[PDB]
Amino acid sequence: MAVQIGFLLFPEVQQLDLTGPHDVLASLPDVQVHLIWKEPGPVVASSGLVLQATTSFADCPPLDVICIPGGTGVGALMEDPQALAFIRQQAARARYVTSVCTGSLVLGAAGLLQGKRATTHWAYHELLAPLGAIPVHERVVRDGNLLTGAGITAGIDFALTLAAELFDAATAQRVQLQLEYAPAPPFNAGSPDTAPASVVQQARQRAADSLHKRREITLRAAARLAA
Amino acid sequence: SHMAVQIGFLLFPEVQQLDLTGPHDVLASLPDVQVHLIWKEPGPVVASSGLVLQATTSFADCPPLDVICIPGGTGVGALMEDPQALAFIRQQAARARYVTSVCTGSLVLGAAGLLQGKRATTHWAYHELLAPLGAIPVHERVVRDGNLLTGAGITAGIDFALTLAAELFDAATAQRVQLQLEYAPAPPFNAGSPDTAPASVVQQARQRAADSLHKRREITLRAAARLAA
Repeated sequence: MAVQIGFLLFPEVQQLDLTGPHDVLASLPDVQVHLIWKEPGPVVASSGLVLQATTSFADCPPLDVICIPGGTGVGALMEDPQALAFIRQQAARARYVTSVCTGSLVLGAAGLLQGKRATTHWAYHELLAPLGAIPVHERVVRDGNLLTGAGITAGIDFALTLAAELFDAATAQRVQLQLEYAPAPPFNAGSPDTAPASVVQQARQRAADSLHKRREITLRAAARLAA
Repeated sequence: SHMAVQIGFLLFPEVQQLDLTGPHDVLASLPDVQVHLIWKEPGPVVASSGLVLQATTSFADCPPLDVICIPGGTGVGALMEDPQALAFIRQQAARARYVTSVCTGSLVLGAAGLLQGKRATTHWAYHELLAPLGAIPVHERVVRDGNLLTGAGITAGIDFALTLAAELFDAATAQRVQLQLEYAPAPPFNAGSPDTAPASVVQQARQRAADSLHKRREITLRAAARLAA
């Protein structure tokens, strides 16, 4: 009866994509949160932070919510047939199929974005259309039972949105207050629309090699879905 | 590298993990930083939600830190009366460039004697406990007093870490990280502060926290008495 929420934990995950939502959702009543990988045990995030998977694919219970985080490690997952098959297995009956940041590229490689409105990190947004999505430039996008959040910190806004859907607005507001989530960022550079042009150029320059490599992975993943 | 800025987080049982992991992912995005997770011995430490984290060094083996940061959580009450942890914090604070905390981590700094006469903040529900530890309580999200920087409740760690990033490096670097994290928040509700949440929600929360507040008040006054002797 407890709501079963599962996050895919993979090598080179961007940990905040997972740990942000995890602390929001684990604050709710009658939930059980799982960290899923091919085997239980340590998984190292892109920053070197060590996390611990609690269950293998096989021991994972049927999930009410599956959530795919993003990170450097998504490129490997986009061409991992075991991971994609596991995601499809769980998406088949989950109440909600969800992701944060570049986790939506993994949903895309699995075939789960075909014809659906979705978002991702601003620097990778161009990769949604070849995976079949209708790209939407909004921070949390819902299409039926699919919810996708934009880049990294959008996971917190995503998780509060999901909390209200699983329970109600009052429950989500109580968690928001406990987390003191009334942000006051010290700069206004969180979006390419508002950041200084010099900052946007530097962020794009740093992402360029990853984007090129992911353009190539994306087109192979799309060609598999087509064939 | 061997010239890296040395950043250390205290990692303790029953920590509120987002107080640590939020700042960690922000600060680990900066050039040539080494981040340590510090406890009495290396190994697994379980956060209040059940998430398992891994301490990388003991108190004894931790190198001199440029930045020390104390997160909060249910486990702070024990830390406020842990002489080994308090001695480590005081030792590192003698030479750190920045002495910092998030949420109820500032109550640990207070128990260590590091808030006497200093402006500081903490989680909204525990803010009254700052004054008995000698602090000047300030109702802002990120409060700076010299080389002391404190953040308010839980998610304030992200705002705190971007503020610290600009001090360690510069505004341009902190803005780049903000953009990489797509940190343009759009909360679905407006209940993140007791001033804006529905009154029914604020009351429910105070109702829930009352027992913890009364227990932490007694710990706080015991810790204050040790500073006075």
